[PDB]
Amino acid sequence: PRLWEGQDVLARWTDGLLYLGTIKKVDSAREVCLVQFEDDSQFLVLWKDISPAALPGEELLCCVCRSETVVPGNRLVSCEKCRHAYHQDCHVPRAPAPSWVCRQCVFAIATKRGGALKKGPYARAMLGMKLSLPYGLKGLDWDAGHLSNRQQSYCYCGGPGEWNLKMLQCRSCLQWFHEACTQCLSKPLLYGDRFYEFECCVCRGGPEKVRRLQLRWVDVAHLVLYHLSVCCKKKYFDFDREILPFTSENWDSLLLGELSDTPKGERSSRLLSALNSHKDRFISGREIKKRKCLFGLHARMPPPVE
Ligand SMILES: [Zn+2]
Ligand SMILES: [Zn+2]
Ligand SMILES: [Zn+2]
Ligand SMILES: [Zn+2]
Repeated sequence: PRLWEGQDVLARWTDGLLYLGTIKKVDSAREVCLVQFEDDSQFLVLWKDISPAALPGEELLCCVCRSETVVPGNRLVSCEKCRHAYHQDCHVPRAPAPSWVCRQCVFAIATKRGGALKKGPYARAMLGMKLSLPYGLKGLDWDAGHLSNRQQSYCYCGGPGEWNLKMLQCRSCLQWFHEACTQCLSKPLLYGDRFYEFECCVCRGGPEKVRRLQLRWVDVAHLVLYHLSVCCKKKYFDFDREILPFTSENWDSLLLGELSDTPKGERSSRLLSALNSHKDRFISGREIKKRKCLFGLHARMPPPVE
């Protein structure tokens, strides 16, 4: 076929990044593969997110439309890095007529955790690529909350993703974008943090615009508790040894705006009060015969905005 067992490929993960992997099982019906990575973890990966190595004997055929047919207006261009060939019109945006580097390779170089490269040749090149989407946005089918689509197409990259796991939603097109694919963030994203106003490159026709929304103490409590729940894979967290230290030691990264006006000696009481006041959000360890100062979420769900 196109993919076989034991084949080494590049798989795009839900963080928008590429990882080396080996195909273990091929499902031609659902078009997914069981892929094993370097840390011996195994996950299902859609075929659209699997990049096979270019063949030395697959000379000048479009890796997208598979045709060798060439026409004046639409020539074939070979990527300098991955050696895959594209028709000029089978690449988004249009590949220039002939040191060209294709969209995925541009992303593979520029994308970094905490945000992609912000300045440099590859940073400017990715911005150019990010002016367009490699998929039809209006063709996507969303759930009720506009959190996920059945195509599993997100972001500038077109890769998979979970909205709550380091992604930002554009206020204009309502699409979700990977942290690693953005170039506008100064601090790392927390899990489930929607307290942003974000607008993508496509909607602006240029650089992204991002703004931090003002959090309340109940938001801080909920966000930290949710973020730690996901990170640490557990429900209950000690206030004095886990919750408060995370908040205080990482205070600047949390971008809490006006809350920085609160005297540092008071921060503990404000946060703890929020945890004890909203019994509809937070459950105390007392409810299961443990420490009163143990707290958790009733439902491990992100902090609601407003
Ligand atoms: Zn992405
Ligand atoms: Zn083509
Ligand atoms: Zn390439
Ligand atoms: Zn947008």
